Amino acid sequence: GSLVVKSGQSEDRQPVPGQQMTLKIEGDHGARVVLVAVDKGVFVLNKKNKLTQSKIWDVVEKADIGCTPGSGKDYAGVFSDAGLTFTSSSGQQTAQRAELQCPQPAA
Amino acid sequence: TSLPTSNEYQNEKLANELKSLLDELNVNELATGSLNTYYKRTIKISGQKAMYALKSKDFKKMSEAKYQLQKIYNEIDEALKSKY
Repeated sequence: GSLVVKSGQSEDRQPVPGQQMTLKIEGDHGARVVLVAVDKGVFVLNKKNKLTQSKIWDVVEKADIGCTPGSGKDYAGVFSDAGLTFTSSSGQQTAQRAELQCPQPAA
Repeated sequence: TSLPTSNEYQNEKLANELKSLLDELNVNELATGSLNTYYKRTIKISGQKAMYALKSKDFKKMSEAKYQLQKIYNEIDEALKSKY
């Protein structure tokens, strides 16, 4: 969807310790948003193990059942190499898959 | 007696306007008792600046303190409307 967080004050400069400030939040309707503010000084000691949207997709992609950029050796390979199984009443079926992870990256 | 002169008017008007705010200073200062520390910190500082400027009768300091003291007042007025 989309989630943006900008300054409510559509004007002015830098605030002063103790001063209030409007905080605009542009997100999807019906969505719940959890917030958190941290002093940048903390990240100077440690910036690892954070939470990023990019790190999320990186995990989703790793859990993909497809193990080939495309195509295959044969018709039964195209489906399997794309994360699918074909089976017909004529006999044409795909290669039996019985292993969770993708092929061990054999360079 | 007739009338004032060049620096005789503007310098007196600013003094009166600055005094009007200083009168209700204790009013606003005591109004921050329920508000945050920010308002209590800003008004106790902007308070002296208005007093010292008044006795000095310096056009610059009086004006400099007039808006200094006027701003904090308005910030307090708005700080109360969120509380009813």
